[PDB]
Amino acid sequence: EAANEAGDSSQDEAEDDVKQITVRFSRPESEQARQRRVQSYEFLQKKHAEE
Amino acid sequence: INVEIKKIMKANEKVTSDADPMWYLKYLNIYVGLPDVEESFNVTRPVSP
Amino acid sequence: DPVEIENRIIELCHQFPHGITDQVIQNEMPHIEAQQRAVAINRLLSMGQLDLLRSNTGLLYRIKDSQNAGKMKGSDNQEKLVYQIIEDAGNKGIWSRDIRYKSNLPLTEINKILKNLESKKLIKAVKSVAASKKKVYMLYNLQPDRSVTGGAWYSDQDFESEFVEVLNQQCFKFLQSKAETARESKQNPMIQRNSSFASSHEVWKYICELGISKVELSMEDIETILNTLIYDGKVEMTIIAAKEGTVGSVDGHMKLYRAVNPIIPPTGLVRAPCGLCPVFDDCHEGGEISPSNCIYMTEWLEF
Ligand code: SF4
Repeated sequence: EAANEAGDSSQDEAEDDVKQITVRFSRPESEQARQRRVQSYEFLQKKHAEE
Repeated sequence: INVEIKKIMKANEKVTSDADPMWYLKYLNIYVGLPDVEESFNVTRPVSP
Repeated sequence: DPVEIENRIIELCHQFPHGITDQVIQNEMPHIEAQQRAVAINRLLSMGQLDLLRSNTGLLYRIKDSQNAGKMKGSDNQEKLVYQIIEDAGNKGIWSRDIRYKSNLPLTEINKILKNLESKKLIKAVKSVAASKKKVYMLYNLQPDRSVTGGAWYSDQDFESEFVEVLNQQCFKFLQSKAETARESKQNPMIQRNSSFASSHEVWKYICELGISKVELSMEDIETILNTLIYDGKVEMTIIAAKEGTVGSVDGHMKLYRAVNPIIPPTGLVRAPCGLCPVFDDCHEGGEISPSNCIYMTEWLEF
């Protein structure tokens, strides 16, 4: 679907979509939010996949 | 007053604020004591029902 | 030894502050396979000493800004972990409240960081003219954007109503004189209309020659002034097709302004006190507000 959206036109001009530097703050996460992240399913799945 | 109060105090034994870390208020042990009356100036006194 | 690879990559980044591609690293160190270089770059990014950029030429690895230091008292960690979004904001600036909320730090720590950064000339605090609530912090090297601060009309966070009024009056007088000259020429209707027309560049150069104020007024400023005049119902603008000329502002288009008289004189409703009455809704035959004992009509008939 993404490829179709891109090929909506026959010839696609060179897009000036340079990746601006969107480096986000490594904000200090609250202990509650950190525990929520640790208890999240994605974190457990990634930890299992690390092996 | 002898068991459940201690468990409730232990559940909230530590309370701290997000700003200015390394600051905390830790509860150690809670007591109820005997019935008293605050009539006297800054002094307690046994009072009957 | 991957430590030597990381050290060499850091040295190469030091040599090129703008960043280095994988081809440069391969040319500088050809005896190392691509997998080892990839692992080294992954470790460098994990430990937080490199940043990745996606340019039209590919990927660039740049050393993180650590040499540029304004707040060395304490730890450079918070220094850079504030300067990061300070730079990200850049021209548009950012209020102290937003910096605090993005840093998740108390007010005292961020205040200290900002003061120490201002001490060594890394950030400048300018008053937000749009909403004068707090001072936004920007990079000292970047030019302040006109929208968030500054402007030809705003002077010290104060709108100059007198300045815009004088500009409008002078532009209207110039356009009226031009239209009068065009009408008096009476050479040909088309020539008359073309002469009564005034291009934005012409009126801009005229205002510049007048020199009412010291601040430099760009062409778009005079264009906005003429648009405001049009909104006043006193002038008319037309977009003609012209490829290139002394203006060269818009591609193939030129805006010509001319003083035009109103459509109709004041109507009859406004000539009666009833049409300009602010308590017209409460009008009633028998009551406190009655046309018989009206003060507006009384003063209007007495005058
Ligand atoms: S107060 Fe008199 S003049 Fe004013 S709107 Fe009423 S009737 Fe008309």
